[PDB]
Amino acid sequence: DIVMTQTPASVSEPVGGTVTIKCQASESISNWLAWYQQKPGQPPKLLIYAAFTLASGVPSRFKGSGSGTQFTLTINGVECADAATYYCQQTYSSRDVDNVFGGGTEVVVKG
Amino acid sequence: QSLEESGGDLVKPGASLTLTCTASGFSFSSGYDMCWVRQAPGKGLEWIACIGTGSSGNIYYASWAKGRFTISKTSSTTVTLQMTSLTAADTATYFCARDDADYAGPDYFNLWGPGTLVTVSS
Amino acid sequence: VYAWNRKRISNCVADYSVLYNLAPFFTFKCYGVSPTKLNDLCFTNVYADSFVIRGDEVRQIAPGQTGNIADYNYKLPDDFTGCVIAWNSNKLDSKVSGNYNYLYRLFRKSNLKPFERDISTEIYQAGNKPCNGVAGFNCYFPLRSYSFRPTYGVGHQPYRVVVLSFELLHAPATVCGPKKSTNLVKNKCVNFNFNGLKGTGVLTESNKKFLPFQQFGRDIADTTDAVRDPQTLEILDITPCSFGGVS
Amino acid sequence: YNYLYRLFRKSNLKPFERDISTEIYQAGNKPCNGVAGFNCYFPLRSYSF
Amino acid sequence: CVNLTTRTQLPPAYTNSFTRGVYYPDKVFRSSVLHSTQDLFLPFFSNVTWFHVIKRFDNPVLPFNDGVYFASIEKSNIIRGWIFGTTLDSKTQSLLIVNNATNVVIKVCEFQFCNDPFLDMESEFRVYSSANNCTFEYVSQPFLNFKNLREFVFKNIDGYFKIYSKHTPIDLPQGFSALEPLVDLPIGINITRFQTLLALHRSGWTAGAAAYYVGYLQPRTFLLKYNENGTITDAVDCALDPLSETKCTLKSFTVEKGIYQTSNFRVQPTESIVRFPNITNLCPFDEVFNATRFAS
Ligand SMILES: *[C@@H]1O[C@H](CO)[C@@H](O)[C@H](O)[C@H]1NC(C)=O
Ligand SMILES: *[C@@H]1O[C@H](CO)[C@@H](O)[C@H](O)[C@H]1NC(C)=O
Ligand SMILES: *[C@@H]1O[C@H](CO)[C@@H](O)[C@H](O)[C@H]1NC(C)=O
Ligand SMILES: *[C@@H]1O[C@H](CO)[C@@H](O)[C@H](O)[C@H]1NC(C)=O
Repeated sequence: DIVMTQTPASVSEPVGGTVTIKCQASESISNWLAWYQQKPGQPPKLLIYAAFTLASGVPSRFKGSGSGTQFTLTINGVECADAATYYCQQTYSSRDVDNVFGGGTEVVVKG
Repeated sequence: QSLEESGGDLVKPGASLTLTCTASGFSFSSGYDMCWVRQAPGKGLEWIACIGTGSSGNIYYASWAKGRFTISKTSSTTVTLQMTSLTAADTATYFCARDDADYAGPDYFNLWGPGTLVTVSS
Repeated sequence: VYAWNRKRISNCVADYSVLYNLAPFFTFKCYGVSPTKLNDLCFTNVYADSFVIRGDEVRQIAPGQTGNIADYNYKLPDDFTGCVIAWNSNKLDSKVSGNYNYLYRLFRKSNLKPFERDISTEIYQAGNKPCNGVAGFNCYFPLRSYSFRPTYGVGHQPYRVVVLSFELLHAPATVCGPKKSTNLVKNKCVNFNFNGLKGTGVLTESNKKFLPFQQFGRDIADTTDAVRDPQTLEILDITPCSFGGVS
Repeated sequence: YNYLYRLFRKSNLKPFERDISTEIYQAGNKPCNGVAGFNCYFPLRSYSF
Repeated sequence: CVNLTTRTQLPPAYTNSFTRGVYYPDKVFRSSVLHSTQDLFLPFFSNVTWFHVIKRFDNPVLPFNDGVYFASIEKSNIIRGWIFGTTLDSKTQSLLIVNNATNVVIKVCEFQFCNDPFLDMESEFRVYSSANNCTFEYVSQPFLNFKNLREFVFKNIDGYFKIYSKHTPIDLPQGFSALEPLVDLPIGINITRFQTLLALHRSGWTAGAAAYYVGYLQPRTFLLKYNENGTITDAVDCALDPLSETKCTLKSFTVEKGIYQTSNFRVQPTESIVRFPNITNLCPFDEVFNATRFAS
């Protein structure tokens, strides 16, 4: 029922630069959304659950903005170690859904 | 806690395999949910099917995983996934997602297991 | 409640008898229409608004009511038409760890206009020095998270509230209610009423073959003499019952 | 606070009828059984001028 | 969206309406009786706009007025659908009807129409670019030597979109054929303009021999004759010529020899003459406003 897209597919900002990834849903999912980041050869970990609350063990730079249909993750700073792929999950209605997870968006940090 | 996977090996097309997710240090409680996900070698994550660890299993399936896959709980710390008629595109890396809320579906996943790789060849 | 969902209902018949098993322990106190006669009623516009608020905050969903939910989360217009439904959901929206996933707007520059939604996550400035992205003193996050406490009374428990707004034109109607039907009786003097067409006569089999779009049947006297049954597509003759003067 | 008006009643009064009953109003599913808890309210309310 | 620059500019062709533009006004049943009704009807023997398509590419945007009569001499089903709206962009919600190879597509949505909407074996649909806020959708059975005559009447009263259709095998031929009411749409948007939709064969692109006619409805009074079956067979315009007016007054199709009174002749005034005196009672506002010093 709910189809979710993640854009842009590829991003590249300087180490002191800022990059933002927005997650859009076909219809409104209110507050139900999560952010996941995986390193190569490693399962992803939860970053921003409920689209605003920060996770445990994660730097404060990870955050969340927007609600309803459009959700944006703003990166205030990278340190050449956060270059990975970010996914967003709908976690709202999974009765008949092809995939709760959103599209892939890898981050490239040019140090 | 760990959710190390099992049952991953080379499989012929149009066959069946048994992947086992085993919990360590905890049992499959009713108040908290478990789910199953897999990751293709080249693209992002996907959800296929999973069941709740409660008294009444609220089993939930994906659109593209409607009937090919079968998941059931065999013990309090052992859950298995069965798929049949495996095709060339079914190769991926399978993970055992651990949910945090029992809202009849995959909610926020706080813990994942190391995962297993399942591939197809002839 | 701050990011309340909005739903459109139209082109369908509304059955209100189902809303006892799906929503037990519900309160149907509402405004603008008699709750009982909603079954035989037609609505042209229907809006559905659903969210979760605390038990002490359920009273705030009323026209002309002020409060935390009203001013900053969901404001109702003074001339609100439509009804609200609220039922307890402790068995569903309560967690042993805590229902921390529901958030509401707590700090806001001004009271919300009726039927408005605010999803802003900017840091609220309650002092003189600008926050500049810092959430310290005099700079609080506008959204707080519900901490439902089922141990206390119903006022500290998750309440699921569904707000329905109508307009009641009952002329270009797209949402109405059932009216049921009775089995057909023929060849006798009968009080009939077909889709609001009340009349008295003898209902007999009709030989006429009027077209599929064609519904009624008129006569020279400009009165309905032929009718097609809505339940079953059949042709009936309406003939006034036998009469005459007595001398 | 000495003036009271009925707030809860099963059905509308017929013309020229007086209702003096003080029976507790059952506004929910569970019977009140004399308790004034949730969905169990006193039918008469007092004026607050 | 592909811009078409192969259009040949030409003034529109014209032809007589003859005896077309009749539809059943209601869903009631009358047989072997004459009834007179007042409704938006196409005037008899009017001059309608004729477009010819072949390298003739006629895809203009015509005003809707109070109603539109659509007819088209067709073979191989060149005409596909119609586009309805006011601004013909995403600013205002518009309407779309297309009868593709499988079904008919009914959608009302804030479309963003291509500048040159058309269709292209047919598997290339380029008639719009986006749809923003959709309200109603519907899918039903497909509607469908010159051998096909299709008549369509589109109306918009009380937020309802009425469509009347008739399929006939055969310029406009002489005859009579009433139009049944096909589908009613409870949409409730106002329509001021429209544009038809065509299909183009690609080999450049080749357009077959077909044409379509556009008529405009007007509020008139008609007298209609129902046969014993229950269908309309003949109708008489009540304001065309004095002879037909006499038939309408007598409520009969044959008028016996004699003299009859029909109506009144009145000369309509066309100017307004207001006469009032040379008002010269100017109030002392000059002293009040233009005073150099005002009071405290
Ligand atoms: C209406 O319902 C009756 C009984 O359920 C059925 O016999 C009849 O066929 C229905 N009408 C149509 C048009 O199918
Ligand atoms: C349309 O036909 C009428 C005759 O009914 C004629 O007077 C008029 O000139 C025609 N229109 C054009 C554009 O020639
Ligand atoms: C009808 O639609 C037109 C669109 O041009 C609009 O200008 C007008 O206000 C509408 N009328 C009503 C009563 O909404
Ligand atoms: C309909 O009318 C025609 C004459 O116009 C007649 O031949 C035919 O029998 C009629 N239909 C029926 C069913 O009798």
